[PDB]
Amino acid sequence: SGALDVLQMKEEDVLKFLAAGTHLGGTNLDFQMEQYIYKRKSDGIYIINLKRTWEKLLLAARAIVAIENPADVSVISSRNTGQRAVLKFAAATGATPIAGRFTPGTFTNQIQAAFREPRLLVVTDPRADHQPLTEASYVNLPTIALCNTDSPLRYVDIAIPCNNKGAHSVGLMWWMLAREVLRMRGTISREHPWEVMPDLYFYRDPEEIEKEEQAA
Amino acid sequence: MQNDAGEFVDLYVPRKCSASNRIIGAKDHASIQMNVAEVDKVTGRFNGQFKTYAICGAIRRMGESDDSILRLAKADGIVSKN
Amino acid sequence: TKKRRNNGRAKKGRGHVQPIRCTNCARCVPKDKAIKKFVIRNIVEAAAVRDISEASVFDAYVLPKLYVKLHYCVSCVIHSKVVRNRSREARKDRTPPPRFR
Amino acid sequence: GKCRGLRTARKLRSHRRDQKWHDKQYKKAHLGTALKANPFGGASHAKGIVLEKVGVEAKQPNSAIRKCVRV
Amino acid sequence: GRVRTKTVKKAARVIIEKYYTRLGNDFHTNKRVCEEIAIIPSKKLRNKIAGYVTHLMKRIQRGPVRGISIKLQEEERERRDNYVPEVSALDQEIIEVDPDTKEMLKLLDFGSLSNLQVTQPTVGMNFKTPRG
Amino acid sequence: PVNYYVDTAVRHVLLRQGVLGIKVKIMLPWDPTGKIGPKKPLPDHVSIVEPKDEILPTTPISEQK
Amino acid sequence: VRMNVLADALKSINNAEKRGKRQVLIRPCSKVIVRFLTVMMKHGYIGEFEIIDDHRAGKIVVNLTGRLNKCGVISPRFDVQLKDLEKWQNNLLPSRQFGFIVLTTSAGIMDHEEARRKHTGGKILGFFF
Amino acid sequence: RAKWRKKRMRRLKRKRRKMRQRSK
Amino acid sequence: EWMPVTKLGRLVKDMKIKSLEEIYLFSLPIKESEIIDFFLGASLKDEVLKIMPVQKQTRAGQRTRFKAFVAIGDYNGHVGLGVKCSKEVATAIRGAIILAKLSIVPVRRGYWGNKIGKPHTVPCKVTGRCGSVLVRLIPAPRGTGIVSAPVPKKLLMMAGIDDCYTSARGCTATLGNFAKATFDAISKTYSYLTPDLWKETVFTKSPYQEFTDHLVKT
RNA sequence: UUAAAGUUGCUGCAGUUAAAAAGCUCGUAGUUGGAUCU
RNA sequence: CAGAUACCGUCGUAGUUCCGACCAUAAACGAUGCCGACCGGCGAUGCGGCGGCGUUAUUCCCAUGACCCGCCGGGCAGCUUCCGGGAAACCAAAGUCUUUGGGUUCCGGGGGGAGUAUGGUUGCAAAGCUGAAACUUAAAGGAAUUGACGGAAGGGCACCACC
Ligand SMILES: [Mg+2]
Ligand SMILES: [Mg+2]
Ligand SMILES: [Mg+2]
Ligand SMILES: [Mg+2]
Ligand SMILES: [Mg+2]
Ligand SMILES: [Mg+2]
Ligand SMILES: [Mg+2]
Ligand SMILES: [Mg+2]
Ligand SMILES: [Mg+2]
Ligand SMILES: [Mg+2]
Ligand SMILES: [Mg+2]
Ligand SMILES: [Mg+2]
Ligand SMILES: [Mg+2]
Ligand SMILES: [Mg+2]
Ligand SMILES: [Mg+2]
Ligand SMILES: [Mg+2]
Ligand SMILES: [Mg+2]
Ligand SMILES: [Mg+2]
Ligand SMILES: [Mg+2]
Ligand SMILES: [Mg+2]
Ligand SMILES: [Mg+2]
Ligand SMILES: [Mg+2]
Ligand SMILES: [Mg+2]
Ligand SMILES: [Mg+2]
Ligand SMILES: [Mg+2]
Ligand SMILES: [Mg+2]
Ligand SMILES: [Mg+2]
Ligand SMILES: [Mg+2]
Ligand SMILES: [Zn+2]
Repeated sequence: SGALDVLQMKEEDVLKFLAAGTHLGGTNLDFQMEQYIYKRKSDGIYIINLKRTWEKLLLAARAIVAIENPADVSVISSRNTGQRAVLKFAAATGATPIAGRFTPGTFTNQIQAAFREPRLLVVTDPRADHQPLTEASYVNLPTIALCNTDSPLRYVDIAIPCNNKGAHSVGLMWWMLAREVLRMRGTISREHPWEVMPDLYFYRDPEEIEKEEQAA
Repeated sequence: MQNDAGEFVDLYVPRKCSASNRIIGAKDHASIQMNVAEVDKVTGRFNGQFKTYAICGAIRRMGESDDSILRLAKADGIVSKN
Repeated sequence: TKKRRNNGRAKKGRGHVQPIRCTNCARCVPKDKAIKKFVIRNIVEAAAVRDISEASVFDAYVLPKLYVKLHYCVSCVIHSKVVRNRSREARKDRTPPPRFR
Repeated sequence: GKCRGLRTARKLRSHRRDQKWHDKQYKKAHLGTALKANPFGGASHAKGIVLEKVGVEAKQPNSAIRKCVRV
Repeated sequence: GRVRTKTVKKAARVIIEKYYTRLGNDFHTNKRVCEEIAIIPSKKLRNKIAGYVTHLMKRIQRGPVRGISIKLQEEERERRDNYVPEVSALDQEIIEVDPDTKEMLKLLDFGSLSNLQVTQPTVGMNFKTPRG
Repeated sequence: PVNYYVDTAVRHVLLRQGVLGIKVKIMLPWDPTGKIGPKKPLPDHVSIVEPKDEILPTTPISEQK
Repeated sequence: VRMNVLADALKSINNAEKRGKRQVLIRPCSKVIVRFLTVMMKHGYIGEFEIIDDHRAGKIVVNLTGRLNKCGVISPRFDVQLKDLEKWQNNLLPSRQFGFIVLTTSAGIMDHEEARRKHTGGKILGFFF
Repeated sequence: RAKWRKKRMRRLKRKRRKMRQRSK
Repeated sequence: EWMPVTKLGRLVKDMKIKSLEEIYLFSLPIKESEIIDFFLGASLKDEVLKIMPVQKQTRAGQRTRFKAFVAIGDYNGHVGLGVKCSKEVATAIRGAIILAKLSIVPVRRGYWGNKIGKPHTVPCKVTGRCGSVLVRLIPAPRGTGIVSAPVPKKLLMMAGIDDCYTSARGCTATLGNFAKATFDAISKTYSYLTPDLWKETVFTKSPYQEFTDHLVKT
């Protein structure tokens, strides 16, 4: 944010967080992350500071936008809570996803059919997937991450401080990132609430597939 | 650099890290040149303008590439006070 | 070449430790290095349980258990296979094996 | 480490020369048992008389007789 | 023991990946599909590869297969995935929150939000696991 | 396959020191006979013909000829 | 114990430099440490610094530019003749082009360069580049 | 082995110390 | 014929990158020998420094191979060092030339004294350090040629370092480490921060960010 | 005999496992010694 | 057991024990001198201190103790890390070293000969401290790597192994 009244975070957005609970992180706290913390309540849950979170969102947005070809943004999610979210994001924004298995040697090996040279790297969790991150250390990729109250910031460039654990929290952050880069590029609008519902970016689980298919 | 006559004799003039001021190496592949975009203060849309940073491979391992990106942004007013 | 950082014995910041005689050998070993093993079992074993249970003059008499602390000098263990050697890296893990299912 | 004060001088110099004795070379030259035991007494050459001719077995990995003189 | 060679599974992978529209869940259907689509010697090779093209299709209609990428099943998984309940799960008339969270919002001047409900802090402190 | 796919030759050179026997194994490549390239392919080898590009249909069209 | 505070000061800043830190707290401080830092500062190798005055001995907080590779001290202080100077720098400094030997002299604390000008000798303190 | 040859050395030394006595 | 497989490749073959310095500026990984080759030149020559047999041991006997050390310089701007292992010494050599070509580094040169003419020596004194060899290069007045052992003298000749005072301490016999160290030294000459370089950097559009359109076309 | 020898090392080497830190502490000479005064 | 003046067993002297004198050496080891400065995290633990809801010693007030959540200073350690080193094993010191200097003490200079000869000196003696040389020799050694082997541990197979 530029301190601007336009980009300044509105209430309806806040409520989305508070429901999805992105302001609740783990009991362990990395010293790199202490900057983004607010205070630790009893029951050892650290409370992430939301203005800070917002600003990081916008920052990573500007970083993504700066890039000309939108296919030069790679987006990666190792674990299952990220998969769907990343795909949708990529579709909305026109970036190249990798969900499921990352293959070591994807960035550094020109013989592979997987090979790609992305200008930027967006990543769901630093802890879960080190692999793409360390490759980005051989090829010069700036890097974004969704960082819990505990994450190594090793080789991340610009980190976003949220709960990356629970489905609802991840979904939200992605959808908000998307809503942001899109409101930025000049597509969509700052007035109209986006057609696309955040609920779309969530993680299924098989239990809910069963519930909703056997409700019909 | 310059001989007595004033010519620049050099192959190239290397870029120094924006955070820590070290010289970014000819072959250092952990280096970053990061582009951050500028909005239009009325609209919130994209200008075509951007402010650029560099960070060497040292500071990336230390993880404090992040901290430095951040306070660089504050010094450029791309990040709000607080 | 130094094999273990802790040198096999648990002694830290004290000079010398009271030595104990091995269970199996009688070989002398400092109390820190000694491979220790605690044993709780029942006096009578598997089958004779069900057998003796019938011959009681008491109803619901629960068998006493036998409690013994063993020490095994480094050699004797490896022979008894209470302890077996493991790889350079997997050496480092001091977490006790999973007898808990 | 070494002692680096100013007024340290002699402690340096003194100490050096002791360790200088521990050097096999210099010891040989400046002790003087070396020259005593040397059959030449420090000369390049020596003139001598022939006592007898002597074959001398070569050392192990190769077989020969070396033709020597006892002078 | 009956287990497919590298040849069998690699071949059925590439055959499926290129020709996914032409294959069907019947054995002899895709058997005659592969007598055409690819060039294979003998028989026992042919038959096996086709069997695996089939087997792999019965696994495809279940969902994503690890080995193959088709734009058709990318599109059917673009249908399947896209879903949304009539209302969001992010909409609740009352969302419960801890006093301190309320403080952090009060820094951002949001202490005026209506939907909130302040819930009682938990009195004991034990978040930790009893070491041993 | 090794029968029609490769050619082996064994010989004896006769010299002051003795005889040196020798073996030379040569393998031929595949397909149509140029006096080389035995026609029938390895039972392992699987060749896949790339899909001939097909026009994606737009709206139904009937053409009488 | 602590002797030669100058040494301990410059060790500290040289380390905070390799670490790539922005500021340093060096303590204690001296009317010598201060004039050394000042001579360093005029050429820019360092930046501006601020003396926390405590009723005992100083602390000095130094602002840092990445421009300082090595900062060092030579213990003991040797008496450096004018004629010697050359040898000294040719031993110490990375090049004729840049870097400095700092000495105290009857005139004041300064650079080998400036003393050459003033035609004075003195004692060596340290050097930087 | 070292310990033992240190031993054989002290046996030898002691015997020398006999075979020359200060009466010799 | 050369078919570029990377983003950096296409930009080169399509002449969108004028000189090599646009690469070095952004410290891009150079993954293709033909980049280096197309860029220079007949200007490149190369040495076989050493061919050493290495042996491995199997139940069967010793299975031998070969390590080739090739030093490819362009006299005056650039050197490279490469090391390759193979069963066949020929293969090993041309492989090592590929490897060396892949690693090419620019060599800064400073004046010794009053700056007149073109830079003939090392800017300030540098230390390459490899595995117990410590090579150290020091400024030298014009005309002194290179004072060193034969091995680092090869590299430094090929760099276009005309005059140098070399010190080397360590176990200097072992060739890999001697060469790799002296190479380190002439690497670190563009990482050394002198007062010359103190001007703040004006940045430049990265090749990637600049040509991205013409990239999308191919 | 000098360089090579940074293999006598003030510049300038070493001392966990290669040669090597005293069992341990007290201790006189010896070396070394915090800030502060135009 | 071929032999066993050795491992194994039954005995058993000196010794092992206490007091009183000597002896001064141990893989006396962290195989890492001592004082000092600076340089990443992370949880633990021992001692003192300081703060903090809430439990308990029964029901309310203060002390006090036990647990609990932190903070500070010394400790014994640990995990972790492209801090940096290192020949490497490894070391948050074995780091801040050719970009070489905080103070200081002991001490090494290829392997043997040898911690022997001799003299001096201490002891009651066993020995301790101090300590050469002639000669002799191209290596002796340190880490790691593939092998081969083990009377070392685990898996694995085979009706030319068994059930
Ligand atoms: Mg061993
Ligand atoms: Mg103690
Ligand atoms: Mg002891
Ligand atoms: Mg040398
Ligand atoms: Mg040698
Ligand atoms: Mg000499
Ligand atoms: Mg010299
Ligand atoms: Mg030496
Ligand atoms: Mg030893
Ligand atoms: Mg030793
Ligand atoms: Mg000691
Ligand atoms: Mg005194
Ligand atoms: Mg003073
Ligand atoms: Mg008997
Ligand atoms: Mg007995
Ligand atoms: Mg008895
Ligand atoms: Mg006594
Ligand atoms: Mg001793
Ligand atoms: Mg010792
Ligand atoms: Mg001492
Ligand atoms: Mg306490
Ligand atoms: Mg209290
Ligand atoms: Mg503590
Ligand atoms: Mg030194
Ligand atoms: Mg010797
Ligand atoms: Mg002695
Ligand atoms: Mg005597
Ligand atoms: Mg060994
Ligand atoms: Zn035992």
